[PDB]
Amino acid sequence: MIPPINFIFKLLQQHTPVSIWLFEQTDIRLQGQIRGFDEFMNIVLDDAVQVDAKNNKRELGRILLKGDNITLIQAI
RNA sequence: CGUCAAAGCACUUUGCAAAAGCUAACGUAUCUGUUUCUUGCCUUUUACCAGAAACAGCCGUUUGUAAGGUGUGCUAAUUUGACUGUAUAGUUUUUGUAAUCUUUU
Repeated sequence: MIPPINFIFKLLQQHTPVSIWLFEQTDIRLQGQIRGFDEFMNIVLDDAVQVDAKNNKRELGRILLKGDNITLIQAI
């Protein structure tokens, strides 16, 4: 079987593009490649992009998120 | 170990009460006597032989309680009880996703 942090470890090596959803905000989402992370589920995204229901793709740069705000992490 | 409560504390002397509550050594010990019966050895009764049942004494044991004694402390020490006793800002409770607005009855 596949534990959750070992699954995220694969997303670092493969450098796969991953879109991230927020806690109490469906209107907003994010994108980017995963460089690194930690035990508390904080993430360092590279070439991250802010997306909406309108599809308003707005660029950001290399950012960091708090683990308290995530909900879904999905491949491609 | 920690908290709280009570109390002097440890050691000791007497007094006074108790000690099958659901089959169990108040004493991992153990002796004498009385009465009533049964058998022994016997004729003087006592003194005795060795079984029973029913009562008694004696040598001891434990507990609670009361007053004391010695040594120590009453600017402390010790005992005794009681307790829902631990420390976590990063995902399942105590360091917040909250804040704010509007319509309906």
